[PDB]
Amino acid sequence: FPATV
Amino acid sequence: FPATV
Amino acid sequence: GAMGSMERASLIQKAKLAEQAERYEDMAAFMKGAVEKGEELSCEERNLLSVAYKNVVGGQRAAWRVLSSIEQKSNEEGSEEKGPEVREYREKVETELQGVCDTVLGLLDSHLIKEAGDAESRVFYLKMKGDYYRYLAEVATGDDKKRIIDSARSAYQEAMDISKKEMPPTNPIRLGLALNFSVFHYEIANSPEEAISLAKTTFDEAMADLHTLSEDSYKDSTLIMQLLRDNLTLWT
Amino acid sequence: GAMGSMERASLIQKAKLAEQAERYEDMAAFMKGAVEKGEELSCEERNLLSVAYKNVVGGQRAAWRVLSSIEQKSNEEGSEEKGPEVREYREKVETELQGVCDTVLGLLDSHLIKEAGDAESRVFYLKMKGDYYRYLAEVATGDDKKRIIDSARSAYQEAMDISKKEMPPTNPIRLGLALNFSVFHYEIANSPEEAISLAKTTFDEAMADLHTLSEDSYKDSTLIMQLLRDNLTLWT
Ligand SMILES: COC[C@H]1CC[C@H]2[C@@H](C)[C@@H](O)[C@H](O[C@H]3O[C@@H]4COC(C)(C)O[C@H]4[C@H](O)[C@H]3O)C3=C(C(C)C)C[C@H](O)[C@]3(C)C[C@H]12
Ligand SMILES: COC[C@H]1CC[C@H]2[C@@H](C)[C@@H](O)[C@H](O[C@H]3O[C@@H]4COC(C)(C)O[C@H]4[C@H](O)[C@H]3O)C3=C(C(C)C)C[C@H](O)[C@]3(C)C[C@H]12
Ligand SMILES: [Mg+2]
Ligand SMILES: [Mg+2]
Ligand SMILES: [Mg+2]
Ligand SMILES: [Mg+2]
Ligand SMILES: [Mg+2]
Ligand SMILES: [Mg+2]
Repeated sequence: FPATV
Repeated sequence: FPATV
Repeated sequence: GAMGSMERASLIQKAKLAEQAERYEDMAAFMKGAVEKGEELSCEERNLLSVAYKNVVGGQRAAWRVLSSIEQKSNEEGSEEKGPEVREYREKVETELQGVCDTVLGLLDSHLIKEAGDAESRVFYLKMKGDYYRYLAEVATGDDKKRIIDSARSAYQEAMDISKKEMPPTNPIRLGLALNFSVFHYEIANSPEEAISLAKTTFDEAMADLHTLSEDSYKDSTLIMQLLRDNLTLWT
Repeated sequence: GAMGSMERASLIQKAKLAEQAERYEDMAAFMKGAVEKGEELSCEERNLLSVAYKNVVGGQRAAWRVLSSIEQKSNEEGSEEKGPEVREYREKVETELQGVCDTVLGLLDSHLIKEAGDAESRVFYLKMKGDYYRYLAEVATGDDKKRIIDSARSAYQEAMDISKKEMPPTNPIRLGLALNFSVFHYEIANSPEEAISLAKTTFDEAMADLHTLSEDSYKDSTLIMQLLRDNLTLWT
């Protein structure tokens, strides 16, 4: 999965 | 801490 | 509410203890109690709120993905029928996840967003609103997947408009909003070109603004920039 | 009980799903429901029960240790008074931990232990009884720390007596019981010499019995033997 903050 | 199972 | 009898300062203190103990459900409950005291949150308190719920729903999402994968395989050609249990348990986790998202969205709507006038707080809360509609969208299928997606988009867009007017390109909240809206485009909205364009433009404009910063401001910022680059490398 | 309407087989199936999803609280609730159906547990089901509660209480214990450490520092010379919150929150986690231990001990007493006739099941359940009294002892201070410690010792001792009569020295349940009883001696009972003696004798007698085993039986066994050796190296 792609990175989120 | 020591190991327990 | 079960936190109604506890002092606001004690709730904040205990949220920080819960964080140290990695008790994020407790952390989230303390911070909900603090929000419900009705006073605005400071910068540090907003971070406690976000960290708590991001970790709670993050675990739910990870579990949901495990179960959904098992469920999808159970529905492939040649798979033995094993009854309703996988669906039931996936539904159980999903309903719990939806409940947490609804709780966060309710705090934002009652009344964090309406009282947030400074760009930092308003963008922060609208980013959260986009984030929790995005999590609802990840599990949505029925007659409101589209309305849920548009709710996420609307919140992210309003946050973007404010962040571009009121914040420097290297502001960590502006950067994290762009990171997550770019992921929304790629993973939710079926708009990989928009996702890539947003991540690239954000990275490039942040690079050109780094010279204005102190060594410490050159930190979670360059940190979030690396996440933009990481995503771009995954996507291209 | 909230699991009273669910089939036993469905509870076991969902415990395995919960394990895969690392949802150990759910796993423990499913397995409590299964135990409360009143039938004996198979070997695999006993492992599900143990894994679920070991992970739940393991997280509680880790959090309790974090909070107790903060609390102890708050009570050192020169520490600023910050009010009752650290104690309160440590107490909250402690009470939750005690509740889980009491739940497990109740399942063992109603009626897993009394119906367990085979050495494997009886030793397994008595080891768990020792384990959960040991966890209660870790947080005990008042007029029953000593009774709690003796309850742990009594359960471990009965399990030991059976395991030595009925199980080969390399049996993984016998080995794990000895590992944990040795830790009880070192960490709870203030008996480091007994702890070392037990770990060494267990390791040596297991070594001498490895020749009787298949390649796979030479596995979690040599695995638990390494844990005995690890503890001996920590202690000497
Ligand atoms: C609603 O959108 C919140 C997003 C926008 C961007 C980011 C900033 C607020 C960022 O400023 C913030 O950082 C602070 O909070 C962090 C908590 O996590 C640890 C590892 C302890 O580091 C901390 C940092 O040191 C500290 O600056 C935070 C992060 C940094 C590490 C990029 C990730 C955390 O999700 C968050 C609290 C969240 C947010
Ligand atoms: C009440 O006291 C239970 C203790 C006694 C000793 C041990 C044995 C029952 C042991 O036989 C058992 O092992 C099985 O269950 C494991 C679960 O964890 C993983 C990593 C998935 O590996 C599995 C093994 O493959 C499988 O043999 C288990 C362990 C092995 C890895 C040593 C650790 C687990 O606490 C337990 C379920 C527990 C117990
Ligand atoms: Mg007050
Ligand atoms: Mg549903
Ligand atoms: Mg644009
Ligand atoms: Mg039935
Ligand atoms: Mg107490
Ligand atoms: Mg002896």
